Amino acid sequence: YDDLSKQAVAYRQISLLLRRPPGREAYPGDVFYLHSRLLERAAMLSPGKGGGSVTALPIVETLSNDVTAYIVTNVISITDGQIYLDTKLFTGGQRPAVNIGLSVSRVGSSAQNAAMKGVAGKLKGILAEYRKLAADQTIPMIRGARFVALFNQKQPSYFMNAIVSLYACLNGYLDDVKVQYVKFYEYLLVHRDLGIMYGTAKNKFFYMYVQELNYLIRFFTLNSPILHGELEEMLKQHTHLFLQHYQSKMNAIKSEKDVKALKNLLYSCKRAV
Amino acid sequence: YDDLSKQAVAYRQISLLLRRPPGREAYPGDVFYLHSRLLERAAMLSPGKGGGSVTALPIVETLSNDVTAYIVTNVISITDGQIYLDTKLFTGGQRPAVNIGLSVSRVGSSAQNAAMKGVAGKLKGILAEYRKLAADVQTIPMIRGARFVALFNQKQPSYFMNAIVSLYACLNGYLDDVKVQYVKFYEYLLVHRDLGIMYGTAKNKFFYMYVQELNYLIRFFTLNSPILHGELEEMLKQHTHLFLQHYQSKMNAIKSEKDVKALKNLLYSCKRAV
Amino acid sequence: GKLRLYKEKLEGYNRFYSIVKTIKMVTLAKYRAAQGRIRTRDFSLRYTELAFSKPQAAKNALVYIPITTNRGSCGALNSNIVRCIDSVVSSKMVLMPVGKRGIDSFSKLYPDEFRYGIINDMKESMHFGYATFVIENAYEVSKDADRYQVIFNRFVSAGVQRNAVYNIPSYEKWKEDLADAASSDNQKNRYLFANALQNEEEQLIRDFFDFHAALAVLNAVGENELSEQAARLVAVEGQLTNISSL
Amino acid sequence: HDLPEGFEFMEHTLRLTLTRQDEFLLREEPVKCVTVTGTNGEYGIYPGHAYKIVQLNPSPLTVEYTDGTTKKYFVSGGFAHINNEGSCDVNTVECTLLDDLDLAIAEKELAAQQAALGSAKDDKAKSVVEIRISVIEAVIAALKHH
Amino acid sequence: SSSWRDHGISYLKYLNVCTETLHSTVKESRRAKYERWSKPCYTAQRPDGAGGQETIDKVPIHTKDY
Amino acid sequence: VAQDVVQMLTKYRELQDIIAVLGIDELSEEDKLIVDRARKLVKFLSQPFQVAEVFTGMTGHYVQLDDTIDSFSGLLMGTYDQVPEMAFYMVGGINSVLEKAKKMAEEAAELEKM
Amino acid sequence: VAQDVVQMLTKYRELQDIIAVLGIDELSEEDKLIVDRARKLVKFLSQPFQVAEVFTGMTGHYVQLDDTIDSFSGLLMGTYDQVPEMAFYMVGGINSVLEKAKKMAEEAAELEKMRRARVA
Amino acid sequence: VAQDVVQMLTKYRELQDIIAVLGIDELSEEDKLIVDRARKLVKFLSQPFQVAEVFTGMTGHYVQLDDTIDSFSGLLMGTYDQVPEMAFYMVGGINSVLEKAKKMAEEAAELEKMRRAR
Repeated sequence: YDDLSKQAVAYRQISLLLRRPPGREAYPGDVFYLHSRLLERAAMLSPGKGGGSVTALPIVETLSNDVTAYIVTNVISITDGQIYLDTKLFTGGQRPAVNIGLSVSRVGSSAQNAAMKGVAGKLKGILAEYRKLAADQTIPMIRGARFVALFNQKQPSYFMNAIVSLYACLNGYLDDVKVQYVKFYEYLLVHRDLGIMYGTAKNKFFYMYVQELNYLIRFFTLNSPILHGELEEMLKQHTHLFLQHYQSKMNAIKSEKDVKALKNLLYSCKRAV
Repeated sequence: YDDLSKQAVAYRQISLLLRRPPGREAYPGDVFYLHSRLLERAAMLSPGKGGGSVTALPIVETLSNDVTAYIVTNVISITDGQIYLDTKLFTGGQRPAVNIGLSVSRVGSSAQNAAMKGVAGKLKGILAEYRKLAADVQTIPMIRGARFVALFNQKQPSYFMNAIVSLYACLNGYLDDVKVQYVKFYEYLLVHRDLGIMYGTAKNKFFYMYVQELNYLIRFFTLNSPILHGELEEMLKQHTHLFLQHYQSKMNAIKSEKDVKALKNLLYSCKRAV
Repeated sequence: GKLRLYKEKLEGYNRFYSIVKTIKMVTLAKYRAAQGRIRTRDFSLRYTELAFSKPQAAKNALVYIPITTNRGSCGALNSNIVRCIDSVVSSKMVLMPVGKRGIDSFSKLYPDEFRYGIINDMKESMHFGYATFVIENAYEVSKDADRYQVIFNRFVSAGVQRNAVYNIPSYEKWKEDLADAASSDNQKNRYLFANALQNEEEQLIRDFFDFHAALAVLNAVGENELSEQAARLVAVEGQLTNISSL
Repeated sequence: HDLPEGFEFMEHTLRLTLTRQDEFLLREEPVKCVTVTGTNGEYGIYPGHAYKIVQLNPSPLTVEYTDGTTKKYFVSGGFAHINNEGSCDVNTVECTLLDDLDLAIAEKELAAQQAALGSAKDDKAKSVVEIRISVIEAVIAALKHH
Repeated sequence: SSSWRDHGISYLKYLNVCTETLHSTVKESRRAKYERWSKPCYTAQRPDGAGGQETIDKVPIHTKDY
Repeated sequence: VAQDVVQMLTKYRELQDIIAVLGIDELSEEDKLIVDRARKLVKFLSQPFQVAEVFTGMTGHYVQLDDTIDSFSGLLMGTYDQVPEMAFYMVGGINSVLEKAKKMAEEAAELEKM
Repeated sequence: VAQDVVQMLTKYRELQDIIAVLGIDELSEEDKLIVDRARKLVKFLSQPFQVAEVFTGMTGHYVQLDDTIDSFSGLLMGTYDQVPEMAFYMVGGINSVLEKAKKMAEEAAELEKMRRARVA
Repeated sequence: VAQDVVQMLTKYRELQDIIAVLGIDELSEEDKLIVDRARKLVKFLSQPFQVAEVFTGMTGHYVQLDDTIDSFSGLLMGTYDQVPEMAFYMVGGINSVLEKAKKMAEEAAELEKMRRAR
């Protein structure tokens, strides 16, 4: 629903024009009831009635980051948490500008995939310590900063391409890699592949070009005897070759028309995950 | 009246339900008049009509220390000053949590007893200098001022004799050598017990703390008076010297488990009984 | 909602003013103690000038001893000394700053040249012992050198903190300049000074060097302390006016 | 453009300038004589045309003004810088007035440090204690009689 | 035993021992004023690891360590 | 014991405004020790709930009334000053604090050796 | 280039609240260089309009899209760090900035020579 | 005259902040004389009220407009520099100031003669 703010204004017009008594911010008494009966019809049915679902993504516009408005506060109290988009994070660089501290999912853990639950449980511990230590370099400080660089993206990522690039940062494959070159590291992981490029490949099944592994990962997870050893090869080959062959250029290139060429390369890497 | 805030809400319900035009915070026009005619009936009558009285203690709840609310601001403008109770002082330790800077009595001096007026006139000068110097090296005002703050903590109300003597001690500086944490233990041993009579250096002819009937003699003559001045200053000199020598000597000693805890539980119970 | 938060914002600034006013008033007491000096001063380092006063203007280790503040909020003072270090910076260079800000700032900006730094908690006054501790650490791990420069903050006026320096050449280079001054019409200001000094024995000439070097440092740190409290007075009273305008 | 050195802001019968740490006790005060002690005995400084540097031991000064009055000090160390013109600058580290020192506390402190000499750490640390006694003996001596 | 010069210890350390002795002989009434021009209250150090200063320990600081 | 937790936390909120303005090093010797205890009091007040195993990712803790009073009493005394701060975060009683502190000592010993 | 101007100005508004509380000298070494550039970005965003010749008292400036992108790009790189701040205030593209900076250098040279004339 | 009182009191509040920081001796020669006059201006602005005889314990003073302007004018000129400060405190008009200053001179002469003996 894009968006419930403009629905409420339309309902207020109807109510006021028909002489319904207005209350807070000139809205009628039942403007809460308007959004409540809408959003409650969205649900997850039982096994006894098919097990179908209607997931709801209501959008609600706030004026200058003011959550205390009547229509905004109503919809927050109905929904199962929110995804808050901060204006300062948008202009700052982070896109999508998801304020993780303000945002929340009330049924998060049970909703996730078995593979996604493995990596994400640790990320809450790392970003909690990173945010605290940023206010007041540890391993959490290094790895925490790379997650923030990885969260920037224009178009949506495929489940395989996302979880592997997060798993790399979790176990600490992007520690020696600098913060500005994380998107170039992630691009070369997904579309290209360095093991098959140079020479030192020799993986029997696990590669990134094979998109069909997506559904095997969802079943077994990355932390599992089937895929763990094969995955950690792929990442070891990718890091060592990226640090040796690709990251060596950045110590070199300190001239006009090469620093600009480095920028235009890295800026385009933010878009494609 | 506990409390006028909930009375106003009840009167607002009545007024709104009967279509009386509402104004500020939805209250009717005459919500000031409601509390005004109530509180003005409380008064001190003349000698010509018995000289009787009705003293009023209206309570008014504030929301997050906001005095700018309509019902709170109305009652302040009617009453003869207030006793402000701060939330930070309550949680901080001071109970009752009386914010002396915010609080005020518009007819204070004339209302007090002759004895209580003597000690209290000085306390305003000491606490004024203590509060200023606390914001901005210990002076005499800084020492004696801090002891008053420790003395003001109490659960149940103090008797007039037991209060004024413990304040008079702090005024003339009998609790200067006594530390701040042991003021309630010093005050407890003054009121209920007595160290001079506790086999030795007593020899007072009349003035003791066990004799509660002296209360009304103090109210007549005051402490600063030729009848009681010399006799009182003996009682306090005996109490301080013996407390510092025999009772406060333990604090240099007690640095062990099951004695430090025993000292705490003793001192915490002394906050309750004045 | 808005009535409560704007009050709590205002209550925040009230606590801010009170705490910053405590720094203001405490530094006045230190400034009153510190100004017990301006009436004296200067005449103590009369013959220190004849030893070390260079006219103007890198082969074997140039030591630098910049005298910085402990805690910040002094203003254009630590930044002023950083500009002097950034302006000179030769190939042969080594830094031994004095103050917690110097330790923190020079360690990150110059990891190659920075050896270590000295800290004084400002509990007692700036004394000879502190100045000897500076001079003796200036050649300990840093060892011998061509000269030991001492960048510091001169205090001429309450508003004007001047940025000044003392140059201490090494004893081998110093004795050669002294010998020139003793037996030539060149120098002139120290013709009979060098003759009177060189007539005395060799330990006396070496102890004269050590003494006036520590005395030159003693002035620098004490002058910096006076500049420190004055500049902080202007910055803190500037902070108060910023808090009051908010 | 370049840094002005620290000496640029300082400006400038006998007339001495007796200082301590970084502050004068006397500033170019007219005087008949002053009597230091160090290295080559007690060379009394008088009006002259000599120019001479004199290192100081732990010893007293005695500032005798032209009129007759006397003001005695006690020094820890430093130098005495005599000029061609009738003036010197006695730059000390510490220059206490011979009055601020105590006879009873000094003799008590002598007895204390002699005990430390016997049970010293080593021959390096024991020499430092002898410096401390060498001052105390000179402190007590300057008080008594002279 | 005797020679402070021959067991290391520069002229400047001797002066500090001489002043600190001269301050310890000051009268009871006015010793606080003189002790603040001598009493050691400084150290030399550098930051290493993460907010953990080393403390160098080379120039003695205190009188008895000379 | 309960009043001392409320008293200490009230002092801590006043000290928190001073550290923001001046600094952590500017505080007194006794006040620094109050901050170390008060920081641990705020952390020890947290508790992993048994219904919230999905959220916290850790098993729940039913803390007994006798355990609650004794553990907080000892923290106010200063018996657990040498115990680290993050040991107190998201645990039950004192046995779970000392258990987590043992795990922190062992893992810190391994990472230091490597 | 346009995003970097928006990013830099977002950092600058956060730093502007710190300078008001603490002070200009309290900021870090890298953050001071961001302020010097960001202050120039705010000044360079100003422009004398051709209709507003009566108000500004200066001729207008039509700034080309290629000029706008290149001049702002170089300012973010730090190619114009040595260029003074008031050169960027109320001008068009980079040629007018360097023209005003030349006029500022010449007028500052003349006023300095006036105070250098007297000696002793 | 009225503007000069307001001007002098404005300078005095600025000088009061300097004395707290630096000291009374640190001020200039002319600024010391401004403080002596400004301190007297603050004291001379006080007045014992006729209704408040019970409170003050002294008789009231109706000060005429011509008296008010002339007395304050002379104080700004510096005609009453040798007059002591506490003479100006709680009086009305220049005749009462000089009357109290005469009483202060006589009582100070007596107390000084007592200590020039014991």
